[PDB]
Amino acid sequence: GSSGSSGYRALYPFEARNHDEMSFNSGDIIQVDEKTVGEPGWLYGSFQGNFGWFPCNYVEKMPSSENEKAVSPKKALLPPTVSLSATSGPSSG
Repeated sequence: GSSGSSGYRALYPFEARNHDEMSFNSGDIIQVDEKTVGEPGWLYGSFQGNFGWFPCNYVEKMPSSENEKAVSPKKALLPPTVSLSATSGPSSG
């Protein structure tokens, strides 16, 4: 439960009553980005076609789905790439 999304649940339904504010209802997960920095006592997140700055309160940090099973995603190798020709020599006759 760290580095990579946060996960929040909108307590009450708030309306974007500002310039670049967000709009969401209660019972809606708020993909808050615990990285973006800006305002002091403000929290920025990204919801269904809704992205703005909201007050740190309305939302309530949710649990990591009742504890999580530490998974270790081993590293995998990817195949190479191949380029192709372009353009060409047109004519005029």
